[PDB]
Amino acid sequence: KLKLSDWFNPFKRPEVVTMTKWKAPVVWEGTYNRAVLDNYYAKQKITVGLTVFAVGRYIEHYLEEFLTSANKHFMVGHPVIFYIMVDDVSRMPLIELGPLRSFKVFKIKPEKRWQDISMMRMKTIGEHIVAHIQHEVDFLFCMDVDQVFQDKFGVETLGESVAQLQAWWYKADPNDFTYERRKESAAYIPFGEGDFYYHAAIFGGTPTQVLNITQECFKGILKDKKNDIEAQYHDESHLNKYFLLNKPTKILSPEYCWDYHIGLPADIKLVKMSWQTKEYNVVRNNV
Ligand SMILES: O=c1ccn([C@@H]2O[C@H](COP(=O)(O)OP(=O)(O)O)[C@@H](O)[C@H]2O)c(=O)[nH]1
Ligand SMILES: OC[C@H]1O[C@@H](O[C@H]2[C@H](O)[C@@H](O)[C@H](O)O[C@@H]2CO)[C@H](O)[C@@H](O)[C@H]1O
Ligand SMILES: [Mn+2]
Repeated sequence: KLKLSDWFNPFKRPEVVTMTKWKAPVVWEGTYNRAVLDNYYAKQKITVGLTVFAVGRYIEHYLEEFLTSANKHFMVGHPVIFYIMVDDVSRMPLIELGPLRSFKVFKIKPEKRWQDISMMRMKTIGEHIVAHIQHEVDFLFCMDVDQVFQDKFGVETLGESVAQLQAWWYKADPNDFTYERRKESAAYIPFGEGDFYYHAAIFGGTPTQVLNITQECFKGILKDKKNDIEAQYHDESHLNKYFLLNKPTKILSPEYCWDYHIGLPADIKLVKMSWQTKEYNVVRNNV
């Protein structure tokens, strides 16, 4: 029975987009009352899950930093379960976790192409939601491993379906978004359409919603394979088509997923997560 104005004040950030035409909040630093929400969610005794995949040398390059930072900054004050999907459990860094954190690790098959490693997450996440995550958590985030939490990433981010504004295009016009523009692809979005460009490095929602996001995305990924086409930005293209069709009930500002290569402009007030510098020459093994 949470009311949006109970926790969200768009007027605190008058200079950026804080509400979508479909009434979803865009959560920016300054607009959220975390104390109110912490109190609310704690009475509900929620648990929040976080999936992260590290296949190949992504493990050595990023997984420890990811997990160490998640331990420190993700949903502090609430039980969290980290779900770690790796192709080689023997390379799992087994960091010390803090109060209300715990984890479990799954061995997954390494797909041959990095593009398929990235896309197949959609299949695997849905399998895991059905098998166990739906029974374990109230909300789930699914995140890329190549990034680091920098400050509190808390219950202000929770909602039925949560999308991340991608850091380079948040002020852009839809016709500049890098949507899949080939009509042959399941992820196609025509010029003239589109609300935002969402980053596939972070998405979440309830287990039920995330199951639908991932299932729908993976259906498009498979469909494209049958049509001998691969979306230009892989699962991200599909995710953006998903969220065009099924609008997110919450969007996170680029503060929640920031690329410091851009610098730090005035709109980015408090960074909660930052991208790792890309290292494709080492961590990917195909073009
Ligand atoms: O070789 C692969 C490529 C991808 N990934 C996973 O898929 C995510 C998406 O790929 P990536 O981060 O490389 O895409 P980018 O953000 O650089 O476009 C990575 O963060 C990892 O979680 C992985 O573990 N190993
Ligand atoms: O297309 C989505 C894709 O974008 C990459 O980021 C790019 C950005 O799109 C581009 O404008 C800029 O010139 O370079 C950035 C990288 O240096 C992301 O890396 C990728 O993960 C997706 O978000
Ligand atoms: Mn990434």
